[PDB]
Amino acid sequence: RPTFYRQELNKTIWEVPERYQNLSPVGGSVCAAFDTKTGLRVAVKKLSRPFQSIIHAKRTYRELRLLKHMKHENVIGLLDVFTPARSLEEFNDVYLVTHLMGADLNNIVKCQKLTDDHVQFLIYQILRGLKYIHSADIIHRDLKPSNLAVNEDCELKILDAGLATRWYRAPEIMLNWMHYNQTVDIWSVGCIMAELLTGRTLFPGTDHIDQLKLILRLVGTPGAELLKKISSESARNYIQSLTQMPKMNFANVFIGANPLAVDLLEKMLVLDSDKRITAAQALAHAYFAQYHDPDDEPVADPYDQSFESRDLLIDEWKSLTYDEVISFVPPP
Ligand SMILES: CCCCCCCCO[C@@H]1O[C@H](CO)[C@@H](O)[C@H](O)[C@H]1O
Repeated sequence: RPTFYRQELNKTIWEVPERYQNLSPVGGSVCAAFDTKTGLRVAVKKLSRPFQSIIHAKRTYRELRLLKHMKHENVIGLLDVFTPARSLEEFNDVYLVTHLMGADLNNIVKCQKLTDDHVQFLIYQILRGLKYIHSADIIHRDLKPSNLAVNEDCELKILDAGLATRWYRAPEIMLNWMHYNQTVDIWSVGCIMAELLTGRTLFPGTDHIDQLKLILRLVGTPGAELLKKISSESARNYIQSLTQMPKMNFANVFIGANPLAVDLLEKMLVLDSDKRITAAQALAHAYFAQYHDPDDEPVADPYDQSFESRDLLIDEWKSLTYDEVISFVPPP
């Protein structure tokens, strides 16, 4: 068991192994550090109240299980996980170590006007990461530029897959909607991609209803085919009672965009989820021909998420988390 040291950063106590030096607050809470073992910068996240409620204990476990599963180039994976605690009984704090990428896609759009080649490369990588996440039957659920780390070479990693602004949220989630599927992530990609092209937020809503109104201005009120699938009576007139609008021609909205980019946007930004392109299909779209390699777009091992159905006591979630900490095997 390594030697730990204690330090206080912004009135928070960090107790970490010595291998991690130069702790520096970036935002539980996150510290940048220097990993003397690999000679790289890392982010060390101390979880805040890991075991305070059943709901919290379960989400701490969820977070760890997810991070331990992710083994893909475009998905952030777990570099280390540790606790000061010897024994389960002293177990109270959880720290997660990941690659510090240095910028997010949000910081990047506000400076660089992005070229078409950059948008191909950036969206390609998001989709390649999503093909992997979705093959483990995981939904990101909150894909957005702040969840996208990008380095000097515009190489990209997806943060927080499966863990959860409303600007990138699919309409079905904005309206609650009993049960939705992985296609909500593709709506998000459409929103990101549009903004990487124009430099502007696609649907910068003020609140919830304003968001929905902007979405309908672009894509139009639902067609008869979508309305047939809507089982709830009230949702059905809450609809036929928002302002009647036609679908805009995206060729006319994203002027001066590559026509293949406009075509793929048309296939992502569809109200009806059943008709949205999938991550795998998109990777095969003519827009990424420079980047697509069918032999290098891997799928995930299966992810056992049965725990999601269970209602356990804080102590049990806590012991399950402790088992995961102990069983952790670091990457090559
Ligand atoms: C503005 C009105 C919102 C319409 C959004 C409905 C599109 C979501 O699409 C719907 O999603 C469900 C899964 O979530 C599917 O079971 C339905 O078949 C599909 O039409």
